[PDB]
Amino acid sequence: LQSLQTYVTQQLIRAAEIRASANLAATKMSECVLGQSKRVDFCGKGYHL
Amino acid sequence: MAYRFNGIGVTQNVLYENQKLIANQFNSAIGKIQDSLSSTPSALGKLQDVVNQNAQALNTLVKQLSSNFGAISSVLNDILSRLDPPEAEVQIDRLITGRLQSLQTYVTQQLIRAAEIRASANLAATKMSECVLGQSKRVDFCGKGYHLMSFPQSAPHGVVFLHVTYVPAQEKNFTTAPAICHDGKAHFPREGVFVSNGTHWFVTQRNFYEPQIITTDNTFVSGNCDVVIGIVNNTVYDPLQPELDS
Amino acid sequence: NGLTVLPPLLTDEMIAQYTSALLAGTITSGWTFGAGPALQIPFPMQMAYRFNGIGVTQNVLYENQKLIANQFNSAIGKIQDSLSSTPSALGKLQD
Amino acid sequence: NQVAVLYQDVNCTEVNVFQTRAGCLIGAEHVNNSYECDIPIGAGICASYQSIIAYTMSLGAENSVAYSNNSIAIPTNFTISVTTEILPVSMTKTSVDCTMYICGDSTECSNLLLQYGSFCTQLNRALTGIAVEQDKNTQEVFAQVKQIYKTPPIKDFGGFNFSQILPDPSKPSKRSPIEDLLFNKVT
Amino acid sequence: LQYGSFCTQLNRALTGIAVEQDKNTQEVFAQVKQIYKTPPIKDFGGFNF
Repeated sequence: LQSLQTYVTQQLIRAAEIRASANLAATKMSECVLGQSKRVDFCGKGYHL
Repeated sequence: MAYRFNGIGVTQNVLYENQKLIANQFNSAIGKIQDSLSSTPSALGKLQDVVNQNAQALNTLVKQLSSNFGAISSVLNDILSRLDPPEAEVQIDRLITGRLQSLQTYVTQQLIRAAEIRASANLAATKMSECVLGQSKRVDFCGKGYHLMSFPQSAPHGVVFLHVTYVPAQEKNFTTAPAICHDGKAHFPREGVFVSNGTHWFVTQRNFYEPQIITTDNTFVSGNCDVVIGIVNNTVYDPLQPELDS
Repeated sequence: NGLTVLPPLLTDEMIAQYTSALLAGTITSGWTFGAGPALQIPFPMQMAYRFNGIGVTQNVLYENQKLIANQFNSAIGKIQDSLSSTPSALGKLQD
Repeated sequence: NQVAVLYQDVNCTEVNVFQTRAGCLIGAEHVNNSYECDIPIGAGICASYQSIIAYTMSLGAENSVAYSNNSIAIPTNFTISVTTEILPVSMTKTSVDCTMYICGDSTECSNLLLQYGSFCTQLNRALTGIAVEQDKNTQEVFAQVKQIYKTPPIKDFGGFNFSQILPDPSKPSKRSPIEDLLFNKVT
Repeated sequence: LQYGSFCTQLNRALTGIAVEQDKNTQEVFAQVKQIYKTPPIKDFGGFNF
């Protein structure tokens, strides 16, 4: 039981991290692929085309 | 609202010349919001999800008190009044370990859910700053379309945003060119696009069809007609020419 | 030992189809398909709009079109070579 | 009252029988048409009630933009659109007394608990931190203005009607109609 | 069976993670409901895709 509980808690932490990364990816797909962004360094280095 | 039309790249006269139609569309859209909320039950599933998860976690925690965890009984009073301290100590140690483990698991899951709720609240605070207190240029951050404005409403443990956006409609095909050649000079539009219906050339704004005569006030000149690929010959009217003509 | 793996709902071919639809939409219609109906526009004109977006006039693009296209093509080719030649590029997914 | 059964990671020959990559599906009839997903089975397979059918799902319709090197499309009209977005802000503030839960009103159990150190204080501190975080969340979302503004008594805004989002003076709650509906629909 | 409902809790947590993964993929990639196609002749003014 202790081993299984440790595994599950670690998986929950990693899932939270992956969810944050996917939210960032969704914001980038909305704002750099479907538009042109004025935010500095959000879609590369330089002036985003 | 005219300022907000300017913010998305449409001129003010477009708003002032269509004020009643725009007002009616706005009112109908708000009425449909109310109808859709009143007729669809599964609209508010996120808040209900939060409530359900918390309630079932507490139910599991309370239900765990009926387990004996390898002891004689799950009741402290009975096991104390049925046995002597020497063995009651061991059995009570069993119960104590089981209940402590259950409590720690509950607290860990609560901490993780609290972190998720905090992320959601940070997002809602950013939306209140950038969609209600301003007009946003970010794509799909305050609705689908070109953002005009937003209105907040409060809900149990949550917030609802009503996003008002502009959607283009009823498009039409035209022929287009990058520049106009006139007197051996190349002309470009100051803020629009050159369009042709087949016979005549006009210049429009890019998000709403409103053709104008090509003059020297809405174009600027740069270079000769040799470099640009796809340049077209047409006349560029001079507004000052008929003035000194008379 | 009671361990099992569930398959994802979207297959790899369907994700590739999604990305190809996004590419076709942005190549033939600019940013219009992301806010309503898709409205066609020639690609050099869309690039001229995007130069206007960063504060450069349109004639700058219309007078250097071939040079700009060559620079773009070379950059894409170098991207392909760099991915093919460096192993530590995809370290995050592997992690 | 019709159902279908999926047996996961099992070949169909050891249990209207269909063999998918997710398992063996019994009770559904396979079709070669494609629709939008209704109930996800997996590996691109979805199920729907039309009997019960299983199909490969379609990603969307097909649209080909009429691209040319000298053609443009310009809009001639517009639409005003209103959409909704729901966000959760806070949880309920819940407190657990460690000693009451773990021992009740017995004293011998408490004396035995004192041998485990400071676990109960840790749990109480964690729950208290969560409880204050909830109030911080609500402050950060809603208290973004320091002046209380009121609307003029004559509601003449050039034809725009805001009565469905402005407070209702008739109700004792001073809530708008939409806020009333929202508070009635959450249990 | 004397330890109560620990196993049900673990299974429920893992099921939640498994659902979140598909939600993540949907939120990143399914941002258009039309399938767009490029024209058969690829003449984009000199740009090569």
